[PDB]
Amino acid sequence: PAWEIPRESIKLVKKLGAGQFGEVWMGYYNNSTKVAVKTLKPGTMSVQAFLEEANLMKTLQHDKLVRLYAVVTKEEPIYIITEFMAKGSLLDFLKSDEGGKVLLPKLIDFSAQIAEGMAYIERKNYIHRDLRAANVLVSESLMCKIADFGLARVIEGAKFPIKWTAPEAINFGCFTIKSNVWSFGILLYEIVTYGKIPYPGRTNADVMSALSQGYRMPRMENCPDELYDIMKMCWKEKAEERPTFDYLQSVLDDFY
Ligand SMILES: CC(C)(C)n1[nH+]c(-c2ccc(Cl)cc2)c2c(N)ncnc21
Repeated sequence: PAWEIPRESIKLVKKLGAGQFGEVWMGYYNNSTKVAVKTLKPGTMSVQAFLEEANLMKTLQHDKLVRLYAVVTKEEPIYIITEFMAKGSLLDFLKSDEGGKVLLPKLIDFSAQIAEGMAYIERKNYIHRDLRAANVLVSESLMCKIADFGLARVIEGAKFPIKWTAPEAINFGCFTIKSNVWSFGILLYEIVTYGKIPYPGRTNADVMSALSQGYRMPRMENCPDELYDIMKMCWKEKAEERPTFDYLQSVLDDFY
C-alpha cells in the first residue's frame, strides 16, 4: 500500500546490532531523514512473519511506540524502516556509563512513559507478550518508546521471555493485557536495578518451579517502598486483581 518504498531511497550507514534473524542499521531516507533499518537475513524465516511485526505497527500508532515509516519488500533483502532511536534499547542504555548516572527522578519517568504506551495498547485492545527493557527504545530527548511487536496479538519464530511472563500465561497459555502488567512489573525491576537480569542466579526452569510455589523477587536494594508496592501489585497471583496500565501511569506520575 502506502508503505512500500523503492530501495534506492534508503542508505544504510552503520550497523547497530546482529541477530540470528537479521541486522539493524542506522541509515537515511533519501538523505534527509535519519531512520533505522531492520534487515532480514534470508532463509531464517518467513519473509512474511518478519513482516508481521511491520504489519502490526501499521495499526499501532502512538507517541510512546516506535513509529514505522516504510518497508522494502520487493528485492531479496527485506527492510523495515522506522523512527530512529538515538540511545538504543532501554536495557543497553541503563547499563552504559551515562545510564548509570541517571537518578530515580528520570527512572520513574521512563517507567511512566512505558506505562503510557501500554495504556494505548490496552485501549486499542492488543497485547504485547514480549514486554521488557530490551524491547523499549530511547531517543536523544530521552523518550522511551515500545518496540518489537513480533509477539503482539489482538486476541511463529518466536520465544516469549520466560522470566518476564506471567504464571497463568506460562502454565495455561493464557496471555492477556493483565499478563503484560506482570511483565511490566518485571520491567520496573529492570529499570530500578539498571538493567540487571531478573531472578539473578536462577535458570528459566528454576524460576518457574518457584513461581508455581508463590515466589516473588524480594524487595531490591535502592528501590523505595512505594515503587516496590507498584511492582508487588503487578505480581498479584490472581490476574484479575492486577492494576490497569492507566492506574500505573497515574500512580507513577505521582512521585514528585
Ligand atoms: C536493537 C537496536 C537497539 C539497535 N534497535 N532496534 C531497533 C528497531 C528497528 C526496527 C524495528 Cl521494526 C524495531 C526496533 C532500533 C531503532 N529503531 N532505533 C535505534 N536502535 C534500534
